[PDB]
Amino acid sequence: MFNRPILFDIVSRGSTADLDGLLPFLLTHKKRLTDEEFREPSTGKTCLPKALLNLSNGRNDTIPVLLDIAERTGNMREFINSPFRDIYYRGQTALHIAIERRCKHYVELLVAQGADVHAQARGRFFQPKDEGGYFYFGELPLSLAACTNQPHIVNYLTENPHKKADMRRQDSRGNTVLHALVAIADNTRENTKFVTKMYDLLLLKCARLFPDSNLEAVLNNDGLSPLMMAAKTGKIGIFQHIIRREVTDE
Repeated sequence: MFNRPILFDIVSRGSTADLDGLLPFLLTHKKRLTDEEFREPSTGKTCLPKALLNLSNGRNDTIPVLLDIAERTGNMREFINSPFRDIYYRGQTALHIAIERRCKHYVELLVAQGADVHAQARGRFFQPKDEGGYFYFGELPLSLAACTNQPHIVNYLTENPHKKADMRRQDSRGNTVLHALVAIADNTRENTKFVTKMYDLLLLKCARLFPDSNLEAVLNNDGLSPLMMAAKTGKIGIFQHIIRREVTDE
């Protein structure tokens, strides 16, 4: 006997033992971890997210097993990419939680099994009495990593051999990852320090991977390059840094 309430209890606790039988049960009953009855009616959280939120010393051994079972029984991409909503975001995915939980190990795993690397997490039109569980970060995992000051993950997302994230990708606002970086720059020392690093890290990177395309030149939907956007929004620290570079380049 398996179903939502049970299966979710089981991964919530991280018990591999309490999975024995899931594979046979699924097959013999013609059922799949992608099916609607294994999705939270409200959100869309498959058991994947559910196990990803209940890590412990940052691991949860149901994960590998679950991925495997979903591979054997059904469409594994469909599984990994299945999207969920909370009050603050819609279109969130396993990959997203992996990054917000600052967990190199499972990002690698998901990316390796076929995670959509360009999944956009979009904001919801919320209240006042709900405000503060949202922040705009680009919409994509790459932007997410960049913004939350996670170099080692940005590298992996761009340098892995399974699926590389396009640096030139623009979100729903037309914003690439540099725009994102602009968006989150406040003017604090600690902030400006990591942000410029991140910017420089990515621009230079995009130079080698694509030499005759300019990243800095991609205009968002308001028609702005990042630098323009920094000027237009009082992001002095980064605006300054950006200039100092363009020039210093001979």
